[PDB]
Amino acid sequence: INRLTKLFQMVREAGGLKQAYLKLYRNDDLKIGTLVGIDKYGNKYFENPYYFYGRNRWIEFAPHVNM
Amino acid sequence: EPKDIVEVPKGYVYVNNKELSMEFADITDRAASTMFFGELLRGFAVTLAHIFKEPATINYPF
Amino acid sequence: ALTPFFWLFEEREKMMEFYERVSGARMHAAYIRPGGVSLDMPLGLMDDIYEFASKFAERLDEVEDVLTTNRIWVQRTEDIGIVTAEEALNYGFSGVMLRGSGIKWDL
Amino acid sequence: MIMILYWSLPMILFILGLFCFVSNRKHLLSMLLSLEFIVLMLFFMLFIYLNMLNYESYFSMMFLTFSVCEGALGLSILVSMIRTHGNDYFQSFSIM
Amino acid sequence: MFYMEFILSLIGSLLLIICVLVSVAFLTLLERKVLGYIQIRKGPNKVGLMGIPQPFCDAIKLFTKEQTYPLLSNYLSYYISPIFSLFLSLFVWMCMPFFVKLYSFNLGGLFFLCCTSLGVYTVMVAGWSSNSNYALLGGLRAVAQTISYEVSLALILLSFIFLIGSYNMIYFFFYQVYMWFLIILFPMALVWVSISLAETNRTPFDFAEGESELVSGFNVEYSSGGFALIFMAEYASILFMSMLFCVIFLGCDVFNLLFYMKLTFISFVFIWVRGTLPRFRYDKLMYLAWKCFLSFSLNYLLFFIGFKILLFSLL
Amino acid sequence: MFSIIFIALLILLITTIVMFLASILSKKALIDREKSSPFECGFDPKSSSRLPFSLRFFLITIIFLIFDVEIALILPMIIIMKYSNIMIWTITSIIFILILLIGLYHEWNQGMLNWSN
Amino acid sequence: QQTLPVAEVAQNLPKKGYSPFGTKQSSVAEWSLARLDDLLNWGRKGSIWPLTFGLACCAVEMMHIAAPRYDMDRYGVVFRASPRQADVIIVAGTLTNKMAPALRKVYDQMPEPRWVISMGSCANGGGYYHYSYSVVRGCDRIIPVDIYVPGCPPTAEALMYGVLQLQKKVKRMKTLQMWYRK
Amino acid sequence: RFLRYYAHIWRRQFRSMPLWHKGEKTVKQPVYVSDVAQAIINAAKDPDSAGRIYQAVGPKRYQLSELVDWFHRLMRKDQKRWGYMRYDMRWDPTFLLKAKLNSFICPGTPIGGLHPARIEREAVTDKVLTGVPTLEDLGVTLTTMEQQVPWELRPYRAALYYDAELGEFETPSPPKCIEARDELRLFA
Amino acid sequence: HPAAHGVLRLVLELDGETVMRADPHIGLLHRGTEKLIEYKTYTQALPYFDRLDY
Amino acid sequence: MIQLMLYSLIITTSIIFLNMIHPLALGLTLLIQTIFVCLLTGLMTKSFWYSYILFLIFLGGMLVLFIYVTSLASNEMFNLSMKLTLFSSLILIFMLILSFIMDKTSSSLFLMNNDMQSIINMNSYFMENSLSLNKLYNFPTNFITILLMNYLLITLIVIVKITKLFKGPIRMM
Ligand SMILES: COC1=C(OC)C(=O)C(C/C=C(\C)CC/C=C(\C)CC/C=C(\C)CC/C=C(\C)CC/C=C(\C)CC/C=C(/C)CC/C=C(\C)CC/C=C(\C)CCC=C(C)C)=C(C)C1=O
Ligand code: SF4
Repeated sequence: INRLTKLFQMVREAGGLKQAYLKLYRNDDLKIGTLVGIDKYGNKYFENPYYFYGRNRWIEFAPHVNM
Repeated sequence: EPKDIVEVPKGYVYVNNKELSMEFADITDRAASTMFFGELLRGFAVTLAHIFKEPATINYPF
Repeated sequence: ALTPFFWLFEEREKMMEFYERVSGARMHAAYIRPGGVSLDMPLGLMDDIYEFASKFAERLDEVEDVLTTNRIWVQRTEDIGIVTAEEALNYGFSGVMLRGSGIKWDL
Repeated sequence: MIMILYWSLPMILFILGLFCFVSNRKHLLSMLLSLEFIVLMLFFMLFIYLNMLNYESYFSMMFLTFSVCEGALGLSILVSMIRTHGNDYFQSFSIM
Repeated sequence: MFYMEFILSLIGSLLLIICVLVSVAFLTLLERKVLGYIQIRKGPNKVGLMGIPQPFCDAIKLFTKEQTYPLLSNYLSYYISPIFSLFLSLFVWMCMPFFVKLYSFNLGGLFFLCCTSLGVYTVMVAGWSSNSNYALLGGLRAVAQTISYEVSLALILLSFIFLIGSYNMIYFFFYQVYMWFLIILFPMALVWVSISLAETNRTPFDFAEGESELVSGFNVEYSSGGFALIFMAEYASILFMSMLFCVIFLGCDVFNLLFYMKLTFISFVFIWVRGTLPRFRYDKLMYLAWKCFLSFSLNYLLFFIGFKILLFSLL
Repeated sequence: MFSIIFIALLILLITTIVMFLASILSKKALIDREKSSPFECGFDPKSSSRLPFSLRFFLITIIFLIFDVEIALILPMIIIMKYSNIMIWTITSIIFILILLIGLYHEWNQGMLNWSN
Repeated sequence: QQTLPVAEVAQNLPKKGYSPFGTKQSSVAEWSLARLDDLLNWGRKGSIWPLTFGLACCAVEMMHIAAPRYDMDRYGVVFRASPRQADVIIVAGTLTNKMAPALRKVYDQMPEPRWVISMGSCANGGGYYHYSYSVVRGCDRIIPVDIYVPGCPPTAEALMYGVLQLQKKVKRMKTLQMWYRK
Repeated sequence: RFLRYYAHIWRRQFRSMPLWHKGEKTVKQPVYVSDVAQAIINAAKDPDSAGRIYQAVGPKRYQLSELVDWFHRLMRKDQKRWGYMRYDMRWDPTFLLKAKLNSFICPGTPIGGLHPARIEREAVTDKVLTGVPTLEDLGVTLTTMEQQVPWELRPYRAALYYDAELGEFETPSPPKCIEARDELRLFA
Repeated sequence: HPAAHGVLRLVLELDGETVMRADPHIGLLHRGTEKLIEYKTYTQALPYFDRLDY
Repeated sequence: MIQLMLYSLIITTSIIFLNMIHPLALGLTLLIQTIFVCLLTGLMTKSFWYSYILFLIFLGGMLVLFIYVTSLASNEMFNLSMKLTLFSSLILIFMLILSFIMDKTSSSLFLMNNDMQSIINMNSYFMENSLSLNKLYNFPTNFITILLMNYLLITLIVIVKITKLFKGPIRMM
């Protein structure tokens, strides 16, 4: 009923539909989270208590890996 | 409620003990479900209800 | 039937977190030992054991609705494999097989 | 001739049906197989003749009803065959 | 002119053939997603983008995988049975009513009855040709299915036919213009779905496959090429039989868009049921068809013979 | 018809091409004496599949042949209701369906519909 | 052990690309085969069908991989019964001598290309019963093994990580590109 | 590519077997592969065997016509029922076309092992030189064809779906080797 | 067979589909557990029982 | 035109049918022919209603005899007859050649198709099978249908009495 407002937001931090699509194509999901930190190798760690326990904390792999 | 075929002692629970009533009020109730798939109907409501839940899958390895 | 397998193995997955949280292995805990268990429960486990139990009645009801009163389920089970009580005792039967046929026995 | 240009083919097919019904095959079922082969050809001719009439093809149903019953009865006798001889081979029957 | 007319008929069949062949690929995905959501799972979500290209990603494998040449099988029969299984699945679509004519098909309702019966031989021959114990049990488990549903199927079709006046499927549109026969025929709709499941050999009537009773039923001895066509031929049956439910009970507005929203929904119902009911017992089905359905169906022929007679007097 | 036959052949050709592609597109490896052995849960088979498979629904199997041939006589009903005498059509049709039901219930009560036991 | 690149060093590295063969093929024919070789691998990679072997108490954790928590099916992995349609075999449990001829046959009946996964210590090297008088000391004695998943039982994620290793192993096959050189 | 090259569908012509001269002027000494492998390893364990030539031949010599007859008896593909018959390959030119077509069409490997190079192998009769050591010098004990071949061809047998009763297929007669003197007469 | 749980070997005697005799061939999972225990200290033998009735 | 080719095929399949020995070989031959005869009959008629019925009726008989073939004659053998394949293929092409060079206005059957009827025939503008199947359910011929009913029901009593279900299953002992 109002998930589109969330959906548009995910695009904005994603960087437009072009970067949103590549995110969806890579992580298989679009999620809102706060950047907890960044490791030495570039992986970015996110957290959002909104989601349930297992999916609460997730990681973005470094861009250069790519698959 | 119907009666129990076997009286139950203390600290024991029976699974198939209640007998089947023979009043028309009940036979028709059993007949209606047996005749319009009534038992299976609620089975279909339950399964459809699970469509509207967040699935419990985790997006491994992320 | 397929769904009861998945609706229950979701709860089974939660339960084997308690095995994993006390013993360190999801299966084959090797926790009970002759002198008693090998470690104390972690602080705050029992709250999560309660949390699982408080919700487990609902999970079992939903499977019950789809299975217990199902007309097909009864036909696939009713009067299949009858074990008369006097037969069971002679056979070394035990557990539900013994109590399935009306014997009041539970160690 | 008219009979040769129009009715020869079904008749030649019919006699070939009979020659199946008499040839030496071990299993009784070989007779039943060839039985409804002939019936199939009888239908074909009967359907030629019924169509020379403008509206009389309804009798095809009458014929088909008797076709199945002789096949159905033919199959029942085979069942009774098995539960006295144990097998349906022709050579298993007393030659008389 | 006339020479041109039949060219269009070719195009329609080819267009309908490729479209049905494509849809059964995407139906299989839909089956996995929906059946993955009734179960609290997520379903195929990784391959390609959000899982949509999954069924194509499987069609690659089943064709780059070697044929199996069973040692004890009559190879020619074992090799051909997949062809006719798929052919009979596609061929029965030529009778699906179009107001933009594709094939006239007066007596189209019968043409359904002939074609669906043929689908049993392909299972039957494949099982016997494979020459494996399980395959043979699968085949003879499939034949016993026909002995059950076949007779009751015709009678139930006859009841619907009495309502419309002819065996031409087009008339279903005109009579379902104000309302839907689902209302008048609610128990038959419920019964008809039940028989429809037997036609396509689905849970709770999954005996030809017989998964977990026979290892894989009559498919147990098939592999890359043959098994694929057996699979596609299976889901083409679901898609058609789902459509045949939409033309009988749900309006039959083939040119409207909603008719295809309806068609997929009945396809969902077929998956929905597979995730609800356990399989019947091999004998309980045959008893069900003869003890209950056959007696049930005959009872309403009287009800509709009287109703048509009564209605005939008024009109 | 003649339109349908042509498309019937055209489809059969198309489906035939599909495996003829599969037979070539399929990976090819040397066939082993065990690869082509039958599948019977990994243990060699005791019994050929071509042994006599006993039958228990034989009686129903025969009754199936009959009941169909009465489907040949009910199907024409609708087509000839506008054109027939209503008494003759009504009477005959009913005593057609009553005969069928009576036959069915008679055997059902005699227990023939039950399988061999 | 080769350690991962640092961020700043990795901050320059080009994007990896999907194909493990790169787009550096000299000729058109080679390049087309390379791309065509990806199409095969993409196919086989996507839909890996285990056989539902499930011998011993690894088998239980082989059910929870299909459970909703981890959902093998998300990756295109679909359990199947007949070895003809099955593509991969997950030998999970203790392969005793009485079983050994049965596994060999079931594996043989599987059509190529077939990959084997060894689950748990029992199937890896005989595990806890390594010295028993009636245990085959590891399934690699009987059938070739393509991935070894250690554990006892392996965690559900551990097996999932194993399956993804098999996808990557499939992804880099050179079935066509090596025909050209042959 | 020897017991399969003669059991394959391509090699036949609907039931037949085009053999050069009907195979009656070809004499062969096939050796079981395991015996050859044993020879290679035994030669590897010994240094005395270095720098020498060894001939790996079976214990018996057979005419190519005699062998192929025996296979088709083992394979239950007898002429009486199955319809097996031997051409003379020189008479039918269709066969040579099949190989020439077969070689061209297939990119990876010829089907049924059939291609003109393989044909010439079949025609040439084995010429075991005198005085060159044989595997018996290496200690290998050669297996006869009668020992092994009847088990090689079990999965190629015809009408293998039958479930024959015991005795319904009679044991085939063994092949007749060719004596050394007979080879002189056979070759004039 | 999937229902057999990968261990059981029922050598059924099928008269059609009805079973006349069932021979549960067992031992496909015999791992001589009870002979290994005779060689192991009591503590070392505790894990063996996690495996029984797994 | 295909009518002649249908003549050739029905002849061809009949020649081989005389030479089948294996029951399933007979069945496959018969099943193929049931298609052609069904097709051919509808050519020379105002409708294909009877081809549908005939096809449906025989398919019922096709399944049942497989069930008994698979129980009685399960273990039997095939033999490809190179004499037969050449002979049928030889005549088949020979027959197909004639149908191309035939005066196929002469070979067509005189039975009046629906289109072969005149335009004035008022009775040809009704439903496809109205009149033809009509008097199957009108006085006096209706009683024949009624007579079948007892005949079919009385048959249904014959099979159970011949069969004697209670004394066991059927096996090829
Ligand atoms: C663990 O417990 C459990 C069990 O116990 C063992 C179970 O059994 C089960 C059992 C599960 C089930 C029965 C689920 C249902 C699934 C099955 C029965 C089988 C599995 C397979 C699927 C779901 C995949 C579906 C699709 C298929 C099998 C293939 C069908 C054929 C298809 C899709 C082809 C369609 C044809 C087309 C022309 C489409 C368009 C084009 C293509 C495909 C062409 C592809 C590519 C090319 C031509 C290349 C061209 C390239 C160039 C020109 C360069 C579960 C879930 C379980 O949890
Ligand atoms: S490896 Fe461990 S978990 Fe797996 S079967 Fe063996 S004892 Fe059980």
